Amino acid sequence: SMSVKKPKRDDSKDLALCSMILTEMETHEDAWPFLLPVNLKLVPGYKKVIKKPMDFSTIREKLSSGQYPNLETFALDVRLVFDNCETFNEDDSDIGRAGHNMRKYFEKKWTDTFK
Repeated sequence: SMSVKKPKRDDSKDLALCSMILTEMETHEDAWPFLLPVNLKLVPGYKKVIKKPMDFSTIREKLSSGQYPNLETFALDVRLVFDNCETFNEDDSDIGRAGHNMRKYFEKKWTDTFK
């Protein structure tokens, strides 16, 4: 409360460490469905169904330009990419499986880096 604060967690490396995580997601072999925004002219259904499209290139631009106020808003956009993928793709599809694999990969790196 006023003039009463929990000890200051060092967040000065969060920007760099989120960038490294995102590099590793970018270079994973199953990243290909997620590298670029879904083309909303060419994928029937996507625009109406997926209210907040997100992809790795868009996270990368947001990160590089100071649009994440903290490391949690960054994790929310990463998770959004996989939530969207599950919303639109059958579990038993190449893209569906890719999404599950990448989410697992992300959550491990996240825990190991920050928890």
